[PDB]
Amino acid sequence: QSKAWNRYRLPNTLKPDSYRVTLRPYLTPNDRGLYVFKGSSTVRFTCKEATDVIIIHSKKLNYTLSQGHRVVLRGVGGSQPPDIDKTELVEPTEYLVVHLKGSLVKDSQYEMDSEFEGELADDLAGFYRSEYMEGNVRKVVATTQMQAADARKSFPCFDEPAMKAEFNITLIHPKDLTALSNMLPKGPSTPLPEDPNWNVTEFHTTPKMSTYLLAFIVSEFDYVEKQASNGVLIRIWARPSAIAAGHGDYALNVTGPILNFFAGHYDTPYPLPKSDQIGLPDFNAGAMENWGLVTYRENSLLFDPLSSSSSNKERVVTVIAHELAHQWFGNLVTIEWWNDLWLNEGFASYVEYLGADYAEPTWNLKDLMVLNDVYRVMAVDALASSHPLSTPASEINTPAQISELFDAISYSKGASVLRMLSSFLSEDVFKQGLASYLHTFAYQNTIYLNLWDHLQEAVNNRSIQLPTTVRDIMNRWTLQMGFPVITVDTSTGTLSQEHFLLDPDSNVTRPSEFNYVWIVPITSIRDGRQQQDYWLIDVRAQNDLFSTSGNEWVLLNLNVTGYYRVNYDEENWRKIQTQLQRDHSAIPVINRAQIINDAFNLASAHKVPVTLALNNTLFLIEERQYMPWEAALSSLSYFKLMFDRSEVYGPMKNYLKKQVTPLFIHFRNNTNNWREIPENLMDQYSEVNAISTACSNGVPECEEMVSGLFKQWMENPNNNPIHPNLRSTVYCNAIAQGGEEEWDFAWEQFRNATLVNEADKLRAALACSKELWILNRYLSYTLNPDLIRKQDATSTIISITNNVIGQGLVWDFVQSNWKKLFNDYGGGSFSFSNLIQAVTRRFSTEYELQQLEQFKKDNEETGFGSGTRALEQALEKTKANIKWVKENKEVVLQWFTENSK
Amino acid sequence: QSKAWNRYRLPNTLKPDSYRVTLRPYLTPNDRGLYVFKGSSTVRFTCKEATDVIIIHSKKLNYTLSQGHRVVLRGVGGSQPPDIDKTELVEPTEYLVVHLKGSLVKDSQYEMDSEFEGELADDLAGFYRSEYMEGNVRKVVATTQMQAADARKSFPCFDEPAMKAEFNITLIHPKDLTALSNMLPKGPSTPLPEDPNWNVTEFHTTPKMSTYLLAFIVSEFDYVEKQASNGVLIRIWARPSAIAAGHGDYALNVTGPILNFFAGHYDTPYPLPKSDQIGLPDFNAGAMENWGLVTYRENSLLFDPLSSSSSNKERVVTVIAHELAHQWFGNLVTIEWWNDLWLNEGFASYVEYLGADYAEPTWNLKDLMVLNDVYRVMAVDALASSHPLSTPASEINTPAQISELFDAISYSKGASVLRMLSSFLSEDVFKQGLASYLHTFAYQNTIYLNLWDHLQEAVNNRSIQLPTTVRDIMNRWTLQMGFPVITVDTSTGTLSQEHFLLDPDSNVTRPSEFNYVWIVPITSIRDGRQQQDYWLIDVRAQNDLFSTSGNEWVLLNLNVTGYYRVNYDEENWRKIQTQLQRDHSAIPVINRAQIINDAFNLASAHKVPVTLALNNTLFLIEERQYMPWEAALSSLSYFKLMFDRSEVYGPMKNYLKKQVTPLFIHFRNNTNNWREIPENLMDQYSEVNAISTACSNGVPECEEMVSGLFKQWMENPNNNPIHPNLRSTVYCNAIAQGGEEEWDFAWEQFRNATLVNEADKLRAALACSKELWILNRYLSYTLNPDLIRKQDATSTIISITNNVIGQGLVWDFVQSNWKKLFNDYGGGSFSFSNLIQAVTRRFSTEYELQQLEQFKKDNEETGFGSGTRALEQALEKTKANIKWVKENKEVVLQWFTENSK
Ligand SMILES: *[C@@H]1O[C@H](CO)[C@@H](O[C@@H]2O[C@H](CO)[C@@H](O[C@@H]3O[C@H](CO)[C@@H](O)[C@H](O)[C@@H]3O)[C@H](O)[C@H]2NC(C)=O)[C@H](O)[C@H]1NC(C)=O
Ligand SMILES: *[C@@H]1O[C@H](CO)[C@@H](O[C@@H]2O[C@H](CO)[C@@H](O[C@@H]3O[C@H](CO)[C@@H](O)[C@H](O)[C@@H]3O)[C@H](O)[C@H]2NC(C)=O)[C@H](O)[C@H]1NC(C)=O
Ligand SMILES: *[C@@H]1O[C@H](CO)[C@@H](O[C@@H]2O[C@H](CO)[C@@H](O)[C@H](O)[C@H]2NC(C)=O)[C@H](O)[C@H]1NC(C)=O
Ligand SMILES: *[C@@H]1O[C@H](CO)[C@@H](O[C@@H]2O[C@H](CO)[C@@H](O)[C@H](O)[C@H]2NC(C)=O)[C@H](O)[C@H]1NC(C)=O
Ligand SMILES: *[C@@H]1O[C@H](CO)[C@@H](O[C@@H]2O[C@H](CO)[C@@H](O)[C@H](O)[C@H]2NC(C)=O)[C@H](O)[C@H]1NC(C)=O
Ligand SMILES: *[C@@H]1O[C@H](CO)[C@@H](O)[C@H](O)[C@H]1NC(C)=O
Ligand SMILES: *[C@@H]1O[C@H](CO)[C@@H](O)[C@H](O)[C@H]1NC(C)=O
Ligand SMILES: *[C@@H]1O[C@H](CO)[C@@H](O)[C@H](O)[C@H]1NC(C)=O
Ligand SMILES: *[C@@H]1O[C@H](CO)[C@@H](O)[C@H](O)[C@H]1NC(C)=O
Ligand SMILES: *[C@@H]1O[C@H](CO)[C@@H](O)[C@H](O)[C@H]1NC(C)=O
Ligand SMILES: *[C@@H]1O[C@H](CO)[C@@H](O)[C@H](O)[C@H]1NC(C)=O
Repeated sequence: QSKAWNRYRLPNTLKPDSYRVTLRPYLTPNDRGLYVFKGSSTVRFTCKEATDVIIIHSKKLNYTLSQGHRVVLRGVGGSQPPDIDKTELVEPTEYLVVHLKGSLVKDSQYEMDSEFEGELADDLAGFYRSEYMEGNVRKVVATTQMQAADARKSFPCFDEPAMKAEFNITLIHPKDLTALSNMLPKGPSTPLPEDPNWNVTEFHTTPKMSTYLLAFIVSEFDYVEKQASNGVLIRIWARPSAIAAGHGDYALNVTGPILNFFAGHYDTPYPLPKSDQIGLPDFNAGAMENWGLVTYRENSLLFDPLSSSSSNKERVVTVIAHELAHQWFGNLVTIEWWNDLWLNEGFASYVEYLGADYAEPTWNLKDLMVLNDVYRVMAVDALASSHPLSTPASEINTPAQISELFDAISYSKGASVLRMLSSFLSEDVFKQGLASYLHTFAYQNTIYLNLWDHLQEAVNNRSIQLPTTVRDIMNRWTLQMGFPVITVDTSTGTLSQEHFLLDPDSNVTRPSEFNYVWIVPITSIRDGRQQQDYWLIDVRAQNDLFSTSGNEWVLLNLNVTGYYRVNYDEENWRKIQTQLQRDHSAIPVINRAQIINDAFNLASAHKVPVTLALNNTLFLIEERQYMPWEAALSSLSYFKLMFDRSEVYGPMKNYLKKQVTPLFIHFRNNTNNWREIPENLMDQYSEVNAISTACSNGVPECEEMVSGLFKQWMENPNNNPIHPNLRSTVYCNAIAQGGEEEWDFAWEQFRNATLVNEADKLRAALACSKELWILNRYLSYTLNPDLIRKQDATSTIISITNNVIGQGLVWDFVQSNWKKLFNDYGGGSFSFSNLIQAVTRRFSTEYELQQLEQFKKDNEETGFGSGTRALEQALEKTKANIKWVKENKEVVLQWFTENSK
Repeated sequence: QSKAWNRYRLPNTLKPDSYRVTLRPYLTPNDRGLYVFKGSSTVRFTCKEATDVIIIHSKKLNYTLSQGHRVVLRGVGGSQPPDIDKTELVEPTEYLVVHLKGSLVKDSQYEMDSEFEGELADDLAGFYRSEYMEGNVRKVVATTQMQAADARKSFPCFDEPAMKAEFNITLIHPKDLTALSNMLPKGPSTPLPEDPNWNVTEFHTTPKMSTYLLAFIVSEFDYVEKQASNGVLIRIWARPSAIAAGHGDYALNVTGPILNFFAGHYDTPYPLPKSDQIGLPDFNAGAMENWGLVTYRENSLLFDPLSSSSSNKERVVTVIAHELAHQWFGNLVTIEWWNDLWLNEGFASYVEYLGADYAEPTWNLKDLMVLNDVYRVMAVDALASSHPLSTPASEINTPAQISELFDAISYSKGASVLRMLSSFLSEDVFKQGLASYLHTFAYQNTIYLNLWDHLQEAVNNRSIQLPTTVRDIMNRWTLQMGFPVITVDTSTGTLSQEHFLLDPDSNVTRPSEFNYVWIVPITSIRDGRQQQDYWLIDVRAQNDLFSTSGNEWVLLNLNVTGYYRVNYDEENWRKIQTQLQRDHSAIPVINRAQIINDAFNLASAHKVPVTLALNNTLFLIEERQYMPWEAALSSLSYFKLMFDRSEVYGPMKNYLKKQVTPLFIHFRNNTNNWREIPENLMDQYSEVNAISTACSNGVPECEEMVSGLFKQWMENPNNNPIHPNLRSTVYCNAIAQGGEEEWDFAWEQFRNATLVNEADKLRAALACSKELWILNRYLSYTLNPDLIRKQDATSTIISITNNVIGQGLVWDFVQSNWKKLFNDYGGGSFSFSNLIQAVTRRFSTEYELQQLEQFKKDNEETGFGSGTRALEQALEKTKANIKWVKENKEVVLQWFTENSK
């Protein structure tokens, strides 16, 4: 509306300079059984424009009336404050509005004093609490998660990323609990005069930083410390039982070297004297990059060599690299507004791989970046209801809209765009431009224009030849949604580009200033030999680099560097298939995965027959590398979802049973009857994939093997005969093939689980049961925070709807209890989006579409929040599915039968 | 409305005397691929009241215009009929309306001739077609189903049970195809003058009989003939393959003696020269009682000693007895209108047991009457949406309502009421009154008052002392809904009665003139000794017969002869339980089944605790008789329906696994490791129940046993080692435990089955699969007439909704395609009533109730037809289930646990 307090965007009238925040958490429930933290705040601000009102962010904060009002106002340096008329708390916009009897003076400094109290709830937002068990005693830890808009919950502030200020933090805690914040404590802790049982810890002044990178923790966690080569002291904090077991050894091994590697790589030293990585039992997101105090989930930080798998090790190292990369991209240089979220996340989501590559040079995770980032986002970027990488700031106001931006789009598409940009700009020029950008905008806010300008300066300095300026090349990739599909006519060597859409009849409603045309850098190979690069500027082009004679074949997007899909004519497709059947090693592994994924996704978008996509998997019977198998399984996951409840699931499983039986058998010889694991990480991943694929599709040998392993474990509960890498999948199969007794054993083991990794494995496996009543009981369990933690609630439900039997249960449960689910659990976090996506991803029928439409209509008043666009996407996808199966069911079935023999 | 042709009931102005029907079926498709029949019929009728219009029944008939009109009127005995003004066909009331320019003369005879064409469709209604395969040759049979209001489909007629007439049937059939009707042919056949390839068979004039009993069958079936003792030729007709293998020998053995027994018992000789019993490949109901030509479903008549089970044999003898009893009750004496349908079906259901007991004296089938008739109908009779035994004639107008009356109420409650009547009148007086009633109203319609008058005459003649007249005693049971529950206070001996309702809240909209007060004949036993009979004519009474001192216990309703429930004080219930623990044999077997069933139904009525009802099943660990085990399993079926998708199913099965494990073991010793069967039928049934209960609740030895038997059959498809009594349970359990291979093998045997009994066993078993896609494929098959016959469609779907996995499947299928089912199978061979009852019996949540209400709201315009009232009942039951589960779930779950160990 016209009123200032009714607008979600903060007025640019006042600019904060420094805050003083004192916080006193109570870790013992009061007379009402409520955990309450009381605090005092003092915020100093400069008055840029004359105004009669002060608007600051305040969420769920009860203010103690002092001097007759909620807030006290004072001047600085002779400035006089006008008398306060009134104070009001506006819930819809979450704002503390202080109406004054006069007007402030321009270019003057004032201080604003507040006394407040709030709830130390278990919502994993703002200043919250996390509970764990030591022996038979409860322990409560007060921690923070101010991501997006939660800093307003802890204390009154100008909660916007562009409002940078220096914070003076003070924590009043129990005498026996250590207090941790962004900076090192200033002096030693002193007892509170009111009660000697309370300690007062005052920390140093933090540098110019945004309000969402603050962290206040009080806990008895212990730490393992080591001094990095760049003079930064790295400490790993966790529960005493976890640290005493050495679970933080790997994190301490990898944290320091990665930080020093980033500092040397970008020539920008880490400006903080210390870095504390602390694992929290309860944590919403994967991790948070608070400056100086990086908080993790316990599964992403702690690693037990005897019980954690190689996938857990990769997860730990990649998350550590991601959070340490956010130190430069997100903390030193922050976004002007969330709409440019890809500047932070995306950047980290790229360079995390670099960090991992330094920590584990023998793993080659940069190859896995293609499957984890590019083809992950390409699934949702092909929808007509997607959003550009840099949405205009006008469309993104509410906290829920801000939360939705944390989707696969930002992270994965930013990582893929930066990967393509570094590929065509070389790593040297890219990192030189990034270093110049980092030095120029330290402790400041940025937009994509500044990044393009600095990259253009680096290009000019290094004399790099590009068709146009960097800004014009990258505006095609940043300012419009989607990616181009590239059709190659090898008869004439003609290139055509067009906007790729999963549903050709879908109506794109978002206009693009470039009319959905991209300047595409093209890398091609001919008969396995690399060719000279090309630049597709126009809609259609002709060149002899893409013309074939005789048996020559050409492949575009070598190693999948560019962010685009590639389609060929039937001649070149047949040549590629012949090459694959003859000697598939002549094509790069990444290119084989690209071929499989691209064929399947083109078939889903009606560009090529589905028969071609299924034909491209006929060479898997002699393929041993992890990447093509993983790409094929991910592509066939769509078929599994589409036909798991139809007559096609019979032959299709058989077809898979034909393709995977050799690989399985091979690993039986390679692993020496499953007592050893392969040395290479790729081989371990492929072995797990082979076991799972052969074992879900009905190869009797794996069923007997997993049953024997689980019964052997059940005989000796303390000694686990299953190797950690093989644990998860075996568990799942052993619960699917077993009965009530196996489920009860697994549940009892999960209750006693001491490591979060084993607990997660068992929780994921418990949803694999094939009994309806067991699934119903499990679904009832997921809503009980005593049994299953709230952070793991929605995820668990997802596993339940991954089971074919539990799909209907989860859909009915969601339809019945959406009103309740919205209030808690997902709400406006980043989970609801996932639950909606997972529960509606099997819809292929007009009846299911009508059910989804009724679900949307019935919950208009309650709203969807962060799950809005995903729901929209679901609807679109459902329509596509209805048009797909009806067109492609029968033939697909036929094909599977013809190849099931 | 005011228009006569808009009223469903026929006018009383015209009364038919005789019909002459000539029918010519075309058993090959015409130029339009349609099976048609051409007919011509004349009707002689008397004009009781002067009318200017002739309203007759006509359905799906195309009339050739003769003399410018659809029909031609001629005078009889000098009468001069007025000329035809116009002829119209009103579809909603199915009337051919002939308007005349004048008015007919009162007490005058006229003749109406018509030539018509109809379709020989496969709807199993009217004149329809049944197709089978002999080798590779397709054979088509023209048969009839004229029950209810389907006699108008074949030829125009005054289609009402009160409009009796004499029929002259002529059938024009092919040269080599035999023709059969109600009467013997009137001389030998003659070739058709038009085409010598057609024969014209004219039959003798049928006696005064209702229109819905006509049968016209053209087929090449073969027969086995035998002359009964009463000089009536019994001929069993079936397909050549069935007769050649002697599948009709048992029917020949039992049919003649049962007819002779009925004739001797009721002193009324069979008034027709021959009785034909013909088995048809396609038939809606179990059988139909057409006078002289009794049509049966292949399973209700054919019996193979090698492959069929004793249950199949019992069905054959019973169905035969049911139809042979219908001959006296329904053909000789007919109901005035469908609202009094219990005079036909109730009497037939009661006398079928007498006939079967005569044919098979050692089976003791009469006891099963308690389980199959009384306790089956009490469940639907304890509802607020029930209907009385004798519904007012004004409430039954449309054909749909008539079909709805063919429900559990008419059949089973009539059987139970006549059982009580024979109980307190003694069999001698009962059969004397029945003989008088048959003699007086031969070839005439009747109402219940005539039956009461003749029974009162018999009572007065035999000097039987009753509290009041038979009319007043029996109008309580006939004209008002429901049954009473008698509460007994044994400390003082007080008896009270009240209208039994499963839901105390349920409101009874329909009023009762007697205010739901019954005159109850009560029989009691004290410590196993019979006491004097008592008559409860008031709501509350006191008598020392029902007062106990010390450990004395009293049971009411000995051998459940009366149609009422019994409740006791907690003391007497404990005394009964203690007896059952000490020596269960001291209580009669039927009374033990009564105890279990009444306790469970009172617990469901919130009159006694659920723990009591569950306690009464504790003695089953030492119970070997069939009736208590069957009653307990039937009662626990409701618990299984309520809790099979919840946490309670876990313990419940275990408790059953505890109870049935000894019995199963016992039979293993009795049957010598399952190579033999017990001599007694009841013991055979109990063995089947023990095997099924052990395998269903996860008793291992049963699982390995059934798996091994089915695997052995799989090795040798020709040699089936499973005994016919065990085949159904073995097939279902093996398909449940097995996988795709077992289901595929079973399907092949089903599509290559020769005996209907084997096909039914396999069709029932195929729905026991636990895989979702297999269930979807089977559900898709059920709608294909080529794979599963239409007559078996609904039942098969019901089987799928009996599977716990398939419940949501069938619910979604019904919700999506109600219109398709109510159109393609609309008003045809689809039993919507049974389908709704089966699909909606698991509903116990508010979300499911809302879904049911939305289902009702969506299809109001299309209507539910004969499944209307059942739908209402479902709704009522659904709400009652919600309350029962909410209050009993916790106590029930605990009880099972504390008794599962
Ligand atoms: C949070 O801490 C910062 C850093 O201590 C505070 O800024 C400091 O505020 C004090 C206020 O007295 C300043 O002291 C002044 O120094 C000038 C020096 O010329 C002197 O003329 C004045 O009389 C006065 O003593 C101090 O300079 C300033 N900065 C530093 C580096 O200490 C800030 O006010 C705190 N924010 C709060 C309380 O919200
Ligand atoms: C219909 O009734 C007839 C006669 O009541 C049944 O025929 C009888 O069948 C039994 C069983 O096969 C025969 O017993 C056998 O007799 C032979 C000697 O002939 C003996 O070697 C066998 O060990 C056995 O005891 C009985 O003789 C036979 N009677 C006649 C007159 O044929 C027939 O089985 C019934 N059909 C049914 C039940 O479907
Ligand atoms: C809470 O405050 C007390 C009192 O200051 C701290 O106890 C002192 O810890 C220092 C650590 O070097 C010792 O030298 C002193 O002797 C201790 N006692 C006193 C009276 O000073 C205590 O460590 C604080 N707890 C924290 C920081 O968690
Ligand atoms: C962290 O790094 C240290 C040193 O690189 C690792 O310690 C080595 O572990 C290997 C394997 O157990 C031994 O063979 C070496 O002798 C160890 N070296 C020293 C100096 O102790 C340690 O295992 C690493 N922690 C991890 C990977 O969790
Ligand atoms: C159709 O009618 C003809 C004529 O009556 C039947 O043919 C006679 O059949 C009898 C046996 O039923 C023979 O003894 C005669 O010699 C036949 N004569 C003639 C003139 O055909 C014929 O059998 C009938 N077909 C039936 C009843 O299916
Ligand atoms: C703040 O006040 C509201 C309303 O009085 C109350 O519901 C809430 O519990 C208070 N907050 C705390 C932390 O007590
Ligand atoms: C797939 O391969 C088969 C041979 O296995 C071939 O006949 C068919 O044409 C191929 N389909 C396409 C689309 O190339
Ligand atoms: C719980 O798990 C722990 C694992 O450390 C084990 O030592 C303990 O015996 C378990 N207790 C029970 C009751 O299962
Ligand atoms: C009767 O007439 C209607 C309308 O012409 C036609 O659709 C139907 O097929 C006819 N029935 C027969 C058996 O000829
Ligand atoms: C019953 O009627 C029969 C038939 O006439 C008669 O013989 C008999 O005496 C009657 N019984 C009486 C009147 O008690
Ligand atoms: C059922 O039996 C248990 C003991 O087996 C007893 O405690 C309970 O009271 C009984 N139920 C009733 C209703 O008496």
